Amino acid sequence: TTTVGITLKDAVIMATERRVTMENFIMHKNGKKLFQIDTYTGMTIAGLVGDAQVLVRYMKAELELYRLQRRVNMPIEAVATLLSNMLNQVKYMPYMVQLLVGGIDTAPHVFSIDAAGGSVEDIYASTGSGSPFVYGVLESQYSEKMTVDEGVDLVIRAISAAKQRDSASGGMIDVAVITRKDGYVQLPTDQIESRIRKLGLIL
Amino acid sequence: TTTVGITLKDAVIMATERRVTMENFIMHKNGKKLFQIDTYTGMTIAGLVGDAQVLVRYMKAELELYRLQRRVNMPIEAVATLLSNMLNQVKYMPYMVQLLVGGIDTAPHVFSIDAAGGSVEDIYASTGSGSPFVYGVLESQYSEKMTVDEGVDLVIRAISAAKQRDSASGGMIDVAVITRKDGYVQLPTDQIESRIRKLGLIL
Amino acid sequence: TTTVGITLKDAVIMATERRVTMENFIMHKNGKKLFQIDTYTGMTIAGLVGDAQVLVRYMKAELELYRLQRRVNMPIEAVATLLSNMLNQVKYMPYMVQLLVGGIDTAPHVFSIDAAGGSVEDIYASTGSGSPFVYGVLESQYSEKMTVDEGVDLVIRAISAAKQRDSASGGMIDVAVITRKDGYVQLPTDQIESRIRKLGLIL
Amino acid sequence: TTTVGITLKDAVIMATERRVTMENFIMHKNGKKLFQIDTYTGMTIAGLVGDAQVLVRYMKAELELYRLQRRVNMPIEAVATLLSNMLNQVKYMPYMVQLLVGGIDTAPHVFSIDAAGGSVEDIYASTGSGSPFVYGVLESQYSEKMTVDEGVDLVIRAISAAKQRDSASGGMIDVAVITRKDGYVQLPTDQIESRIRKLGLIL
Amino acid sequence: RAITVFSPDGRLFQVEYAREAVKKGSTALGMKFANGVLLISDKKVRSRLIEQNSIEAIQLIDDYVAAVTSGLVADARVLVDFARISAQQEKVTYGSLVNIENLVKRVADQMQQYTQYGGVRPYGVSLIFAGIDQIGPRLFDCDPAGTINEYKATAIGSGKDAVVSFLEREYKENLPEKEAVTLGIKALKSSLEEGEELKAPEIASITVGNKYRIYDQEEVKKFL
Amino acid sequence: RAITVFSPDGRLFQVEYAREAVKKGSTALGMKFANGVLLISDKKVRSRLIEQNSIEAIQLIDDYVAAVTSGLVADARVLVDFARISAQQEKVTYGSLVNIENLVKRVADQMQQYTQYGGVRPYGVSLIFAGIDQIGPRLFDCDPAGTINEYKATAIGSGKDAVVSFLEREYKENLPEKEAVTLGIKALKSSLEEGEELKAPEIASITVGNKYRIYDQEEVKKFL
Amino acid sequence: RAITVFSPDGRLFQVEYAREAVKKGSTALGMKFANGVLLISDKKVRSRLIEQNSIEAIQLIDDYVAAVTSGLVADARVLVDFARISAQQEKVTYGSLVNIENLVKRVADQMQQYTQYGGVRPYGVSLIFAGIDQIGPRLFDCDPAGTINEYKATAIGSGKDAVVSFLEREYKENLPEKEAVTLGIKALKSSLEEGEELKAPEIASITVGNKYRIYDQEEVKKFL
Amino acid sequence: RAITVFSPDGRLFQVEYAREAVKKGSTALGMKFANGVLLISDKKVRSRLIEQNSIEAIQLIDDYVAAVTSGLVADARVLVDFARISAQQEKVTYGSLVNIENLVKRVADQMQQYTQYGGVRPYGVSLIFAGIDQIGPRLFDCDPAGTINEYKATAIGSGKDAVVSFLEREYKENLPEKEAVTLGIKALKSSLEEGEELKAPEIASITVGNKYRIYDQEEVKKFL
Amino acid sequence: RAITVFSPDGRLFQVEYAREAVKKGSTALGMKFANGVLLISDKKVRSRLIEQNSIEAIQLIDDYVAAVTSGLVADARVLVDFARISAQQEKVTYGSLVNIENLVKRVADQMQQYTQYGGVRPYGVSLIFAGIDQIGPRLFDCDPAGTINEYKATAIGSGKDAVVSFLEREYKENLPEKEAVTLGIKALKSSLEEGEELKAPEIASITVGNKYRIYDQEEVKKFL
Repeated sequence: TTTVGITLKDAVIMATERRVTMENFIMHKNGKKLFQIDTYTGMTIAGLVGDAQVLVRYMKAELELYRLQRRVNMPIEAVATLLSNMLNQVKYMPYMVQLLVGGIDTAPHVFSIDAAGGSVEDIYASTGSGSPFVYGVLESQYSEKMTVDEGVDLVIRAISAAKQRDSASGGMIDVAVITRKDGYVQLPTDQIESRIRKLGLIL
Repeated sequence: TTTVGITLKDAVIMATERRVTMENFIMHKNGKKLFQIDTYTGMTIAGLVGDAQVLVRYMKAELELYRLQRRVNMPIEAVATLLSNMLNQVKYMPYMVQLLVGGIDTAPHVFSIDAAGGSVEDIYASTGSGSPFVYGVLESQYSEKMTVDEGVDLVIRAISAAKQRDSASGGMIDVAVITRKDGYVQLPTDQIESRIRKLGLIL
Repeated sequence: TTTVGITLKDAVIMATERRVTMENFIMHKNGKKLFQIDTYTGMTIAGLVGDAQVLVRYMKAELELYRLQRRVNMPIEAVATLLSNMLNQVKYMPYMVQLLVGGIDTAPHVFSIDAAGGSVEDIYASTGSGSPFVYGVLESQYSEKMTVDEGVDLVIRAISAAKQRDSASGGMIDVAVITRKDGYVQLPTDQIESRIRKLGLIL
Repeated sequence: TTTVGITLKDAVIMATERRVTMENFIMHKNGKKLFQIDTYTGMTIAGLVGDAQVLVRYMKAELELYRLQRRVNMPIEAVATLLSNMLNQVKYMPYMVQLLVGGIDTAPHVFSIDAAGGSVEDIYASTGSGSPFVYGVLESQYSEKMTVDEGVDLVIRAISAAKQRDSASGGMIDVAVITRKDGYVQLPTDQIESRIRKLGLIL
Repeated sequence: RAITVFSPDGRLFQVEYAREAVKKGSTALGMKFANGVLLISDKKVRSRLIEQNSIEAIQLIDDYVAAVTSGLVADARVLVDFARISAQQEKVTYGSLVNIENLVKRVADQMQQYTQYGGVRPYGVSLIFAGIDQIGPRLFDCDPAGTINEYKATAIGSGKDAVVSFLEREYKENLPEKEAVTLGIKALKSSLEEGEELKAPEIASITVGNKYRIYDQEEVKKFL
Repeated sequence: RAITVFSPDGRLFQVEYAREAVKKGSTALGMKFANGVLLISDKKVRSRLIEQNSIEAIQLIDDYVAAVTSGLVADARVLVDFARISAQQEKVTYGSLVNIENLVKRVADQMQQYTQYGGVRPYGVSLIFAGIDQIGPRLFDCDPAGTINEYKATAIGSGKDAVVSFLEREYKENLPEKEAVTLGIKALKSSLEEGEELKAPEIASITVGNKYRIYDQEEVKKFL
Repeated sequence: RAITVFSPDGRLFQVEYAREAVKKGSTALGMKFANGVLLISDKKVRSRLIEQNSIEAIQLIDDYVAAVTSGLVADARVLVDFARISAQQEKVTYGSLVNIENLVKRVADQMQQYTQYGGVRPYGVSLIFAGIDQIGPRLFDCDPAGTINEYKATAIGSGKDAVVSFLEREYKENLPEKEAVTLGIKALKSSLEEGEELKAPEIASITVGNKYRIYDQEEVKKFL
Repeated sequence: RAITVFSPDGRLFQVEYAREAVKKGSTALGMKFANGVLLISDKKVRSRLIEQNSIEAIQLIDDYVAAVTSGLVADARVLVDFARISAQQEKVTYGSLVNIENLVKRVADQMQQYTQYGGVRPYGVSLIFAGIDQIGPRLFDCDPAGTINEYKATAIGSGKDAVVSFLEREYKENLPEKEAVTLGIKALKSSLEEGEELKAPEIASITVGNKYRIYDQEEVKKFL
Repeated sequence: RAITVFSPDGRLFQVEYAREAVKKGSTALGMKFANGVLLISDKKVRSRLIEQNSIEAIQLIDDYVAAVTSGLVADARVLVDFARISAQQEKVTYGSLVNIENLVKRVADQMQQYTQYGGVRPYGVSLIFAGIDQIGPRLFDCDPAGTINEYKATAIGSGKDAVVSFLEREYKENLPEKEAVTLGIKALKSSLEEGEELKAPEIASITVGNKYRIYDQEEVKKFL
């Protein structure tokens, strides 16, 4: 699997592949690894499937209860701290997962959490099997002076490189841009195919 | 063992073989791996026999209690989420099983659940020992523009390929089509033998 | 060890050998592996001796309490479901046993239960060390159009083949026929020796 | 990773690198390993990331509750004793971490705590992967007659030697000087780059 | 005198006081017919703001056991939910609901417990259970002490005694379903026609072999 | 005075009040004969709506111990189920029900506990147990305090004293089964023929060696 | 008489005394309209020092269930938080809040418990729940005993009876949202205009499909 | 009448009796100003042997929440320590104290519990909490039942009503800190100048962004 | 009125009754001097058979905290042992006894608990704690409710009020140790010289920096 999250000027772009295996034997050509966790923040999944879906259900529940009790959204540092305490309260019956939670509160953030619950900020991050490839291309091409369109083009080029050079990733890429103005908006597959055919990555 | 579940236009077809072993030593030439779990949804079994029959008893009980308390059937996403939470509350004394639950509520669904409780949707799925063969033929012949008759013919051709090319599967195939109009109807063995003799798979 | 259970027209015949070892070293030339579990159903034993005798005591107790509380006998599906739930509530301090419970309620049944609690019906079944031999002869000679006498002759021929071709089995065969009319009747050893001397299996 | 803590005349200087890996695969070029734990004392981290961040959260909480209940800061011997009892109450589900807590109460201190909770004082200490290098240069150049500027120059020369000769360390060095007069002050990155360019360590 | 302890002569005053609490409830009744059993609750929808059909006093315990209750409605709902999960326990354990008498006995043991112990009041609720099992059609009553009795026809509620008098006179054992629900409605009428109105009641039936069928609003008015 | 604590002179008032609660029940009795023992409960089927034969007050504890009860019927059913599972415990542990006296003693200890502690009332129920063991035919009584006594013939219920007077006069120790059930019915008659009716009673017997036999409706009317 | 035990005739005195405690509260009401449901609490901001808008009596349980309460405000806040975490439990377990009736039933079971046991007083609070589920718009009431009833329109508080009389006369079932909140305000007026003032009330609505919308201060004065 | 159970009409007598216990305490008050909030406790140092400044009734819960209490001083200290460790729990779990309303709500739930259960008296203590969070300046009250209300300015203690009358007349919402503490002292004066003395009071303030500042002895006498 | 529940007006009657129990005890007092603090208990050795010096009412809690008690002597010994093991807990956890105020607060929380709950009477004992910490010399009082107050000089016992009046008049803050113990003995005299005898009292002191010193029999008679 592969995930990618990019913080740029006033936005954060998170995208995944959709191919779930669950065996060697790729089994599901259209999974779901990009989850909206709250009205201004999302979460991506790069580990064991069942444990991570339990994590997504729990975090949706806790952040919705939070927004209800306090009439305001949770900050990104708070949700990563919560997620880290959850993963680190049990590490000897552990969750084998690599979580990546991004979102915007007053400034965009994308935080990475390992299986031991080490929350750490970075301006771009990636997790999964085909992760060093997208770290390579994001080390070579990413600039923090990008727009949203250049950012999502960079993200699609990244996940296309990971799909070309890795067995575990693959399938149709899905991308969601979360910004403060329009909120959390997941791009439809027509615009994603449009950017794939425009950037010369289709085969 | 082998299972198969296909979602098509307004129906879902699930079929299994019937041969249970329980040893190397095939022991029961007529088992039962296709279970009706509720009046519009069914469940198929591809793991350790005892654990899976306990799972079928529990899910029959919980969905019947649900339909009684709420006067409506359970959705398919809810039953897969319930089944995933059940399998993932205990994974260090784990259930070694691969469940596949299909059914129709307002749109047909067939969901796959591994031993760790990773629920994931797909338009056709299969589990068991002789599963890659039916994934091969369903990759080559399946179209979503089929009727019910072309669908059940595809399913019988699939399980016939798996019976021909695998030791663990075998025995008389049993098929059940669940649709919204006529509900859950399991085909009698006479029609199954009729389709076997018609499609040129009998030997 | 070896057990055998046959469902025929309106009866079920269950027979065992009687040789218990408990070591390599055959130690008891006359054990007891065929137990009447209720006034119309019986149970046979093919595993570790102590655990299985505890199982027989518990099932005698539970079915007698059942018949007392409800003034009717328990069905065979219910006793196999009960026995499966008992063996599967504890499988990590497990019972190493292969149970086979037969009986008649409104139709004859003989159900097989493995060590993991996978209850499954079959029209004839066998468990134990010398079990594939009696599966061979019951695959070659059994017809469902038999009487009771042809059935018990088939059973004695089966267990005689298993005694001839296996070390763990042996000793004097004991047989019990359970039918709805005369109930559960265990044949005396004189009739068993008579059938052995008649069928030409004595040596 | 590498940490360094130096006690000199009336001050204590603690500095770390900022590179977190979390894999082999250096992943975060700007982490955070130097934490202010109270208004006159700080803590440095050289172990597993998640466990150590949990430790930092707990010690911030306990020392803030302490300062609130007693209207005075905690001594350094007390915070190391507390931290040692915390790490040694659980050592068979242990924390794999090497903590180093420095600070000033009436005299400067820097205490080292291993994973088993052995608190021990020293006038300079270091933990982490690239720790023997900074012990080498602090054995060769450190004198207790230094000022604050000579001390922070020594610290930057140390961590520069560790960044040059070790894979696990690296990234931008961050330094904090804690003294009784001005309290806990972390140097801005401009002064750190100024000292790097002045001492002839930039490349 | 003020908790479940015995009387100066052999009475449990709280369990009595619970029986007069279930005398203050809404009437309901049930009866066996030739091959099944019916339950008719009076439903007296008082205001027009009540969502008439969505309040249900005939509640299902399983697809093959139903129950109608009378008394304190909160204790009713809690006890009916206990009966539901107990039926589910027997489905998990034995594979099927072989005896409906076991199901009424476990619920009645639950009521006997709070009849027995201090620090808790008795369940002020009475129920009747109906359905077929392997034995056949059964109709049970349940009492604030946990007393069960098996009937061919019984009542509960404010019109306990008047309905039971009519049933005591005019009940015929083997009866087709149509004439059965007619006799039941005449019973419910004679008692409840003291407010000079009945209403449309609610009524469910089973014939042995089939599942459950609760009538709709239109069908009951034909027999009304 | 109002919970199980002692009197001004040596009385447990609640356990008394339970004994007058079991005096308010239905009468039943039992007696040994030459090679077994019988239990006859009066069954006074009051209404015609009660499912006459399906209500049973002679209930089986094991295929070789039976019990008939009197008093509060809910406490009766709970205690009889405790006796059933205790007999099953002894079957699991020792292999057979060697002594029926052990079975009455464990049940009586269960009754002594709620005689002993506060926060619970005593069991307001009395029972008699009957059956053969390795020792032979035994007939026991059980009292709201947990007192047990062994009889050749005993009674319980509303007709305690009248029946015990007739048994005190007219009992013969070794007696064939037919004349035994005749003597028992004459006992039940003389007491219960104050409402100038008896009815068909219910009656079970064992002869040592055989299992249990409860009569049917037709056989008891021959001795009636 | 002084804890939840039964009356000399069939009454739970403490649960009554809780109902008169919720009669002493602030009035609130709710009603279904054509495709949703509204809740209007009177908010009578007494002093000028109270932070008018930040005190909220219409509180959200989920993005698809809201609640307005009346009675003891502390028991109100605790029970509403229990409802919140129970809705979250159903989101974790089943994936969605399929029935709002299950949500009111679990809360009402929680209230029945402290109606049932000794050593605890009943919850002296009454609530109404509103929202859409898969079934559609639902509006529930909740009573100190744990009694639930489903309405098309209901009230709670000091103006229980006056508001319910106006609703009993003037309610129309299918109604556009604007005329619905107008009818609700007229209801709240007729009762609460005995202190010859109403104020700006607080009011929330849902139409099926959308999430929750609580009005602001300016919008409610247009309908006032 | 003598434990937390309900009244003949809707009153919790013990929670009342706790409110008159907190009426017998020392007065204190608090108010928001333009960009922060202040708390002034009267401190009436009675004897000269009391270590004047070391007794503190304005106590810190966190560097961004403070509290001043009134009533039974022992229950005060225990409850304030509970608030301290609860704030620390939220710092451990979420990383920061995002809402001070959550902090007052957990403490008030703790007070509601001993309002709810038997075998424990209510907390006879009242508190006001003050501080800034992400939302801004907040000032809360807390009541022996667990009732919370949010104010711009409030009081507590023996001079509850007199101070609240002065605040009700003379409070201005947006106010510089100097004139704010002057208005607060005039409030504390008008009430407590019935013993014809005030003393130096104790007073703390926050402006949003900064940490906590408790005055010293010299600074408060300038505003006195 | 007879357990820790509230009064008709704001009083805890049992905690009062405990305060009059500690008024019935033996008097003791303590005071700070220039660089330490002293505790003087009256010891009135009544009979000649009491082992005069071995009975000690000034007991050590740590080498840097001492305590003298008054009231019920059994509750005194149990509470003083709790204070000892709590000081030892803080030595194990933090390495040193940094605050003596924390030590009096934990003991006072222990007393507040049995002030708070039912099923236990309050601790009928009062104590004063003395010693130096990092902050300096501290002298605390402890009250049957768990109330603590910090003094420069305080008393406890039968001569509470008379001694506190003398201290209220004649205490000087900074005082050498000799004149301090002289002033303390004059205080103890003026009160206890109503039986026209004092005796040799027992008295301990600390100056900041040193450990504990309890006088011997000979030294106290020089100041007597």
